[PDB]
Amino acid sequence: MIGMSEKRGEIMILIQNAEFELVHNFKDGFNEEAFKARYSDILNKYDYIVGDWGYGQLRLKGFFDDQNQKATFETKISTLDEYIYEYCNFGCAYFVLKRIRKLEHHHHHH
Repeated sequence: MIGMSEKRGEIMILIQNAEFELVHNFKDGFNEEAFKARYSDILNKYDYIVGDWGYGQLRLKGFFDDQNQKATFETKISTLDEYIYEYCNFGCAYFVLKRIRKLEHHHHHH
């Protein structure tokens, strides 16, 4: 039941055995190598990795589950908007990856 009948995808980023999905991307700020180079194990804690190019230096800042289970916009972080505005304001680039409540990586074990 791993990979629960999933025929849904988009831009899923699997790193350090953690499954992520690119939910929001502006100005094509999503640079994969940059992300995975800026990534850190402690970030897996947050279940949400926000990457902004504010101040030039790419920041990966994690947030906690903002939406309630009854929210259809699972990927929306209401406190995020004000955060981005402080750093990556109009005339900038940023991206948001969401950490999935599972990990489907077919490791052919013996």
